[PDB]
Amino acid sequence: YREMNYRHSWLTPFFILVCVYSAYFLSGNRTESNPLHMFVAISYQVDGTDSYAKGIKDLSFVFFYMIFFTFLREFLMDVVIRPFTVYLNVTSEHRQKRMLEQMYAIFYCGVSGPFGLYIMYHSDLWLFKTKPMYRTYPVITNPFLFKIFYLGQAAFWAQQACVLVLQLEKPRKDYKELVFHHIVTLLLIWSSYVFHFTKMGLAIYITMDVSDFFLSLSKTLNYLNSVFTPFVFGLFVFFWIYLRHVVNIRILWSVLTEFRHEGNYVLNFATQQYKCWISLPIVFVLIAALQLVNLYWLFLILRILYRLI
Amino acid sequence: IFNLFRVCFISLLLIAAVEYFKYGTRINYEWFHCTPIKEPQSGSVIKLWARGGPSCDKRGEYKTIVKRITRDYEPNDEHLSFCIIENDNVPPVHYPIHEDKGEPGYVAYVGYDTDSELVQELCADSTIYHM
Amino acid sequence: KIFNLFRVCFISLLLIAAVEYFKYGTRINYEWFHCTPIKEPQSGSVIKLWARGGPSCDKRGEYKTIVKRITRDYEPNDEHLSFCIIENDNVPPVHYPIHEDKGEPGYVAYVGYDTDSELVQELCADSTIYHM
Amino acid sequence: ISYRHAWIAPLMILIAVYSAYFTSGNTTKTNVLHRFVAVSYQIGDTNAYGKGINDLCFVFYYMIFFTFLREFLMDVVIRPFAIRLHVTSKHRIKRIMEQMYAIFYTGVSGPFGIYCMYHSDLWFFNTKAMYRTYPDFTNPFLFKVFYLGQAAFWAQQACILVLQLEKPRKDHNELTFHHIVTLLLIWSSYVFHFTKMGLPIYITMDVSDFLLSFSKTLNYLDSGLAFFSFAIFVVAWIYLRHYINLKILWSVLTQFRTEGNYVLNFATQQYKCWISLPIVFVLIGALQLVNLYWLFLIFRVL
Ligand SMILES: CCCCCCCCCCCCCCCCCC(=O)OC[C@H](COP(=O)(O)OCCN)OC(=O)CCCCCCCCCCCCCCCCC
Ligand SMILES: CCCCCCCCCCCCCCCCCC(=O)OC[C@H](COP(=O)(O)OCCN)OC(=O)CCCCCCCCCCCCCCCCC
Ligand SMILES: CCCCCCCCCCCCCCCCCC(=O)OC[C@H](COP(=O)(O)OCCN)OC(=O)CCCCCCCCCCCCCCCCC
Ligand SMILES: CCCCCCCCCCCCCCCCCC(=O)OC[C@H](COP(=O)(O)OCCN)OC(=O)CCCCCCCCCCCCCCCCC
Ligand SMILES: CCCC[C@@H](C)[C@@H](OC(=O)C[C@@H](CC(=O)O)C(=O)O)[C@H](C[C@@H](C)C[C@@H](O)CCCC[C@H](O)C[C@@H](O)[C@H](C)N)OC(=O)C[C@H](CC(=O)O)C(=O)O
Ligand SMILES: CCCC[C@H](C)[C@H](OC(=O)C[C@H](CC(=O)O)C(=O)O)[C@@H](C[C@@H](C)C[C@@H](O)CCCC[C@H](O)C[C@@H](O)[C@H](C)N)OC(=O)C[C@@H](CC(=O)O)C(=O)O
Ligand SMILES: [N+]
Ligand SMILES: [N+]
Repeated sequence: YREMNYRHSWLTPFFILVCVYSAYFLSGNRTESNPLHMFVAISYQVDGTDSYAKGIKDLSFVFFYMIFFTFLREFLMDVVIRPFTVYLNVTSEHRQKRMLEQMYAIFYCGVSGPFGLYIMYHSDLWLFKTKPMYRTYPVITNPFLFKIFYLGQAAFWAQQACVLVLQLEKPRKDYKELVFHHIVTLLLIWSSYVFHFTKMGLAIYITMDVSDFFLSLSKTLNYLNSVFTPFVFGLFVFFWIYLRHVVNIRILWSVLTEFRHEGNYVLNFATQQYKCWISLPIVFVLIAALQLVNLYWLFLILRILYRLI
Repeated sequence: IFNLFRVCFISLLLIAAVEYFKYGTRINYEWFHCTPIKEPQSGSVIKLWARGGPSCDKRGEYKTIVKRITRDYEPNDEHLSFCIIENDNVPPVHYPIHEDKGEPGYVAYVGYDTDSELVQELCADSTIYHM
Repeated sequence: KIFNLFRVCFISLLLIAAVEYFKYGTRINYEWFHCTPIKEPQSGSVIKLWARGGPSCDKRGEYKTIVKRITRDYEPNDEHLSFCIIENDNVPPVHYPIHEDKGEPGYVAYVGYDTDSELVQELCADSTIYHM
Repeated sequence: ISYRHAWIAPLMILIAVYSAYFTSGNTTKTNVLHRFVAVSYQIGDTNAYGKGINDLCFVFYYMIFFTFLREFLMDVVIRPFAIRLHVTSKHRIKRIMEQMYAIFYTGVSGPFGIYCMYHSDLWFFNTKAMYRTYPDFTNPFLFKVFYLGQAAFWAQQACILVLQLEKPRKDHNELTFHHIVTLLLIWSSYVFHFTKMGLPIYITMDVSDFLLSFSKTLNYLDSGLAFFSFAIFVVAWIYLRHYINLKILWSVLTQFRTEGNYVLNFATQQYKCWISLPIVFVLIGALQLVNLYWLFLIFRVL
């Protein structure tokens, strides 16, 4: 019993997840009155339309899906990702360990990436349109799939930050900057969701997801010692520039100008409208720190490109 | 594992603090948006109202007026006698960005017991409350 | 040793400030501690609202509780308000007794939205209506 | 010379503050130094003083003043007097220094306390005046000065204890608890009113400590008056810290609810209600139990 739990660390999260889900489905209620709905699914809904509000039960959804994502990551890595790496015949233990995380990130960013593209397509934010994120501010009520995306991503990033907090592996070289990146993920997601800046963070979710997907594909192919790595790395660097820099600079420029001139700009605490002259510096700082981190990583990628050319 | 508990506690404290900040700002928006004005007439009677931006609607003016009336004056020391007059000519939200503003939506005259005769004539036909 | 003294002084100052703020909040927000709002709905949005409490729930506490409930439970931004506060001049400001037989409240208010503002206007009985 | 005269710097600070305050002709509430030098909040010309933040500045400034007094007394008179009594042991000299400083402080405070009571309706430790005037928003000039000075002295003692300038002490255990409970009691019985109620406890503790320190000093000198001094001390102890404290506890039990008004009223800052009676009762019962423990120590010694 405990011997399996010592190595198969996903057994306890699997048990918790399966017991919670089985109890929720066996109860037969499947409504907001069911207090397992507070954890299993998104609770606050505005009447019958696909508009979902915010509240305390959104934190418990994050808490439960943190365990969900711990289970998913550990399960995939031990039974699916690791035998797949073994089938690739990797002769280095460290390279295999790195490939484990790289393929997990590939899966997460190839699932949530297209997820972000799909939810954006069903909105007015297609092709990272600058106007929509400030037209309807404050976005008090979130759409169904939109809120699911935000809540699941928040739970996943909180889970990753917690795992990083329980330092078990040796601190890698970018641990000084990756801890800052995790901190800024949690801060940005929690501030954008709580302070009704939820439409605007999708355009930053999507660039993140796509760039990370191609970044993890590049590391996976290099660790695999594949021959098709230069083409994939070129696609990665092109899309990295376009998304994390061109689109991010467009978003920052909208924060500079389109934050004021477009949409309601007068501060109103009564209506929970925070889009004013005070939130503009806060938002610009919170996104300019991100742009500085992305610029430092662009410098690293440029150094790599110069070395390999 | 104590680092995990500390990080989770700090994150939950930050979330709760920001939620309480939002709740208090929504509840007490008249403090941030409406600036009370006390224009004394004679004795303890003051012509009291508030001014601010568009966020200082009639609700904000009324809340600021009530807060000032029940705070600056102590009924236990002496029973109050005030009134609140509504400006029907303006919409519930009328204050512009410009510093000129306009006629306030809510105007209150609040005085003590010995000044009740002054506030009664100042309120004219408006209902006079006791506190 | 100096750091320990600074920490002890800071803890003592925090205790003093917390107790002073507790006193200030209790004095300013005594209507929350002593007065419990009572709502008697009469329509979709019209509710007859007053407060109940002990002798410390004076007319000032009743008025503060009524105004607080009207301005918190109703959102004029979503829909413009219409209410009126009616004095019960037959009772003193300290009318409320300690026992449960409180009696007629000193302050009673009818508050509702503008779609049913006719009911509020007819319930006020010539009292001035404070649109919000 | 400040290294071996610990009172040079406090004296310089005190004299600078006093000279700056006195040289200016304002010498009233408008002066900035009135926050520290003297009691600030006064309602008109009446002999009644309110409460406020400036009292904390007074507490800190007279904490510095009592630091100066504690160092200067020992450095100028107490230590030379101890040397004059042919005392040579380091422990004996050091303990006699603190005991004689306590003698002087208590013989200044306790008589001041009884004088302040004699000018009020609290004479003979009457429990009716405890709660009849509650809440006591304003207290007389002497009543507030005595309270704030005692608070400043006890805060200075607590700061000295925390500073652990001479850490090894065998009395540290109970003395630290006494200092903490004294600071808590003074601060609570000042901010939450009950200022009239804390004076009798003030007087009992001050007089009992005065006689205790007198008996202790006589014992250290090994004089023939030690037994008589200890006898009068124990008589005053059972009269003040036990009889009067039990009378005060009985007042908290049965007279706390009757006298004055018992209904809670946060609007008038009148906290004498049914959720404050347990707090005031336990906060004095703990002190009474510690006094009973010290009485057990006295009986073991006697
Ligand atoms: C590596 C990433 C992948 C990890 C996630 C994979 C999830 C697979 C499914 C897991 C099991 C959960 C299934 C649903 C159980 C709860 C059922 C329930 O109560 O109803 C569905 C619930 C609410 O939906 P509904 O009922 O339609 O609400 C309206 C009410 N009539 O529905 C919900 O609230 C569902 C909440 C799901 C939250 C997902 C969190 C992560 C989000 C990002 C990745 C998910 C992308 C999946 C593909 C999307 C393609 C468009
Ligand atoms: C590495 C660390 C990992 C930590 C994990 C979390 C990481 C960050 C994840 C991001 C999560 C974002 C969402 C968090 C909660 C947001 C709640 C919210 O937005 O509430 C808004 C609500 C007002 O609702 P709204 O519709 O805006 O207005 C209605 C009236 N017009 O406001 C309200 O008044 C609703 C009530 C809000 C109460 C919030 C309390 C927060 C603290 C709770 C402490 C206890 C938590 C218990 C569960 C967890 C622990 C077991
Ligand atoms: C470094 C030098 C300069 C230092 C400057 C100050 C720095 C620290 C600032 C702390 C701020 C918090 C304390 C003051 C808050 C504001 C209080 C105020 O404005 O006054 C309220 C009250 C008097 O008003 P009240 O009588 O209640 O109401 C009248 C009704 N119209 O006010 C009061 O009752 C205030 C009473 C304060 C002092 C009372 C305690 C005296 C004894 C202290 C003993 C030592 C400390 C003990 C600590 C606990 C034990 C460890
Ligand atoms: C061992 C000591 C233990 C003492 C136990 C009791 C604690 C008392 C507090 C410590 C000493 C306090 C000093 C005097 C009080 C200072 C506060 C004050 O307001 O002082 C009065 C004076 C200005 O007075 P004003 O307010 O203008 O008018 C009052 C009448 N309407 O303000 C001033 O500027 C006065 C400055 C000169 C004060 C001279 C001292 C007067 C006597 C005080 C009692 C004795 C304390 C010292 C004993 C030393 C014995 C050697
Ligand atoms: C051979 C003589 C020894 C006598 C000592 C055993 C005794 O002394 C006597 O009681 C006197 C004597 C008279 C007589 O002739 O009758 C007698 O009764 O024995 C003394 C203990 C008692 C005084 C008991 C007290 O402690 C308890 C009361 C504490 C109350 C709080 O403290 C209050 C304040 O503090 C607070 C800050 N507000 O023991 C000592 O502690 C002294 C020795 C001396 C030494 O040996 O050098 C030491 O430790 O230094
Ligand atoms: C331990 C790093 C190994 C990564 C890859 C194996 C490979 O990195 C190396 O190659 C190692 C290299 C050694 C060298 O070769 O010189 C070196 O590190 O210096 C990669 C280079 C880039 C990925 C540069 C990275 O490091 C920095 C990335 C920063 C982004 C942030 O993390 C974002 C996240 O934080 C957040 C969660 N969103 O892609 C290639 O280069 C493959 C080649 C193969 C070829 O040449 O044949 C190609 O396809 O072009
Ligand atoms: N303000
Ligand atoms: N209450």
